[PDB]
Amino acid sequence: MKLSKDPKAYPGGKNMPAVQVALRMRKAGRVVKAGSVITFVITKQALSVAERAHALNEVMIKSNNLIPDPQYYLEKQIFAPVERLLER
Amino acid sequence: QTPKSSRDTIPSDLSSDTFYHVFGGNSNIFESFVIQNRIMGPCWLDIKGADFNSIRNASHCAVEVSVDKPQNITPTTTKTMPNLRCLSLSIQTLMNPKENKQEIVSITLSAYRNISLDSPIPENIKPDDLCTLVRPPQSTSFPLGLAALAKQKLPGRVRLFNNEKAMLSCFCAMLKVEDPDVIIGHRLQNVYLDVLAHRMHDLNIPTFSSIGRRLRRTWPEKFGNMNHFFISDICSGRLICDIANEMGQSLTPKCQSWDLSEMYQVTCEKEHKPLDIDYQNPQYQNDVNSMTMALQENITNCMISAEVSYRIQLLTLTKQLTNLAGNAWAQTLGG
Amino acid sequence: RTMRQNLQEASDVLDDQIESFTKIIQNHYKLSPNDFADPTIQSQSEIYAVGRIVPDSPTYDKFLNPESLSLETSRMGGVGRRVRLDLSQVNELSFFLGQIVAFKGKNANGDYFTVNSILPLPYPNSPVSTSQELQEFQANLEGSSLKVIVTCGPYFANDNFSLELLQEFIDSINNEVKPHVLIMFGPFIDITHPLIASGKLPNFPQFKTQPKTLDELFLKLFTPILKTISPHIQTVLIPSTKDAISNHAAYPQASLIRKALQLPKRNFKCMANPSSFQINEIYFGCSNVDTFKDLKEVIKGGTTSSRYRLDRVSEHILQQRRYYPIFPGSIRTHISGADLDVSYLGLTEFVGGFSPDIMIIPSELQHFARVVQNVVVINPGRFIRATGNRGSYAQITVQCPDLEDGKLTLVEGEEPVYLHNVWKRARVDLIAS
Repeated sequence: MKLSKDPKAYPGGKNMPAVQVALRMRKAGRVVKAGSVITFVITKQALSVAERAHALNEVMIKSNNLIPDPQYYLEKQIFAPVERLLER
Repeated sequence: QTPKSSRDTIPSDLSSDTFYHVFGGNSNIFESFVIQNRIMGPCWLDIKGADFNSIRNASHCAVEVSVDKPQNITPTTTKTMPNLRCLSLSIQTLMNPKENKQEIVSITLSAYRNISLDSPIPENIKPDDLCTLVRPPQSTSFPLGLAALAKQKLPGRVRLFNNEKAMLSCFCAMLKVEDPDVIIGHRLQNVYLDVLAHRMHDLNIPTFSSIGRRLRRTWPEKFGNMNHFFISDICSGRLICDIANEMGQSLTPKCQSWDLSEMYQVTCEKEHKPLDIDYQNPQYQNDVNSMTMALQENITNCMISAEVSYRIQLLTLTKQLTNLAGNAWAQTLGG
Repeated sequence: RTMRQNLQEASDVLDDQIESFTKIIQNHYKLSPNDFADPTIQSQSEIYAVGRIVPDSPTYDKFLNPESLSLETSRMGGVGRRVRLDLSQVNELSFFLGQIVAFKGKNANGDYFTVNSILPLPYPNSPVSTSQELQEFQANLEGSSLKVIVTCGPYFANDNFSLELLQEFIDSINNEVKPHVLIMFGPFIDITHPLIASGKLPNFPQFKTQPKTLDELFLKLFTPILKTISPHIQTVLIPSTKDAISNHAAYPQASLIRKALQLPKRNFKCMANPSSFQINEIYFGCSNVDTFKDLKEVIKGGTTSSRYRLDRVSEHILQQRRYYPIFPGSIRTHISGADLDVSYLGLTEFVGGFSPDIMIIPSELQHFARVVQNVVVINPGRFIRATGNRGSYAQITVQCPDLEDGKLTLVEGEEPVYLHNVWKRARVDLIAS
């Protein structure tokens, strides 16, 4: 997800997972500005979808204890496209 | 040409007690010349009474002649044509946030000097010359080792320049010395020729006229919709063959976005993964490898544009359409 | 007209807004159409552009900022494409969603339109009158000044159905003030009234037969009371979209049917919402949607921020040449809202392109009466407050026209006409109800 603007100026950044990830890296110390491409994975633990989003490299590291959230990927990523694919 | 009031035309609704309409008052001169002498697109012309001593330092062309009356020029029946000097342009830009100005960082020029339309062009023709000019996107200096690493990795010549201005001066000089007949590129017409022309304007490039074949020492007064007319007039002499314009799009209905990689895949059945080069990134001022990869992407874009131009038969199809309609070749290519 | 909404027709109206404002700008600033180009595509020459203010994302936060706006172009201008705005080079401005604007700018890299300067839409021409008409009005007034009273709903409190304050006001206007005209805005029986909303409507001991519908409640509660208004006082009834008596809940709103309200013909006139009308020479512009509360600005610059909000909003209304320029319409979350019928936004434009001499836009905000761009803008406030305390109403007294006193300005031309100067001649009082 590409950031059109600064994450701190995004309207409703609490709903965009990419904005949450970018702000997490900002608070961590790493720099991120407009145009930066945020690669993330929705993870499993109520927390919001954006709150559970973490950067891709963080999820790869097994010792971090992070896995793709089934519900989200089975509903919004797999269920959503097929229903238009097999509508008729 | 009249001694006085040459720019004043007769309105069709001219008041008179003997006539009540006038046709042809606002005739265009090219239209009159083409209509009267029955010229049908590019063809051989027999020209009698050519004055070889009248024209002094008026063009970038090798031979300069003139005629006193258009009736001295008649079209011939020869079907063959000379080989065309084609030049492929790939332009890499940089978005300046301060003034919101689009700035040129590099050019790759690929030369095809014997492109013959009488015979099919072969697949994967190689250029007779390949050169790339670059300027530093951030500082006045490049990352160290750029010249040797470019010699060791990149095909063709690579020339380094300290700033943009000398870089476009060298571009203009190379265009003059090459003297190509057709300029090849992707989305040149309404993006990259605009960027190029206005960067030549902003940096006050004195040899800017070399993008066409006429020699002008100064820009038009109103340079600064008329922009399209001004650039098309400046470029006159070198046909602009754009593969993604309306003409190029009409020959490739099987594309959807007409991006350079998509056109490459659709027309040549080859895959190229596009790199999103952003020169605003600070890494391009100290990382030589990133700069070399960006230049390689520019170069491969240039040859991909040239190859897609040859494959879809843009030049030959536009030519034939021009001979069939009787208009100018440039109008068919860019209209 | 029925309750139909067509996306193509609404889009046609929204396009026509931009086209008409483009032609108006070209005429006012004497600019050729070749000077105007498409701002959504990259150009390296500075161009003129006209469009609508919209959020840069269709799903946008309730609060906008100067870094999150776009310009929507017309069908001919930019094939309907929307371009982000770069306003870093503009220090002073005030925008709102649905405003039509004119820009001198430059789209260099394709993703941002940089505004270098603003092209303020010119203020509409004021109405004019001939000498003969002004002398006829002079004779009509018999020397004395013109008195017009304006009241706005709600007329009874939230916890009862008492119109005792209304009866007091009617007696006052009948026997002391004695105005020429009285303009009453809705809502009369507001349908968002919590007792009406919850069905908590009690038996009324003062009615022989209880009402069975809100319409009969109006006929039994208001119409006796309104009938006591003196017949020498012509009164104007202007609805609101929340009026229960109206069967047209969309703005622009058709006028009430006077016969259905059982009000006598002698001095009762029902006018549409909005409506523009003349009282003697005076041009009235009346709209019953709270533009002042609804229009939320994005602002940069100390100069504009130091200005009163009300003057800025009134100048916006004048420039947009339409009484409710915000879009999309405001919403009350579902309970009520603007209820804009976008297909007929033509009817809410200034009639004939003239800027009304006095513009009345009632608001839930505090009552105010102000002169902005030589136009008197009046908000008389609500007649009665929620708790039942005294509200307010506005009295407009205008000096009788006189060609000799000089306060009317002659307009040069072969045919002599005179600009009304109401702001020079009108005194507006906001009186506790």
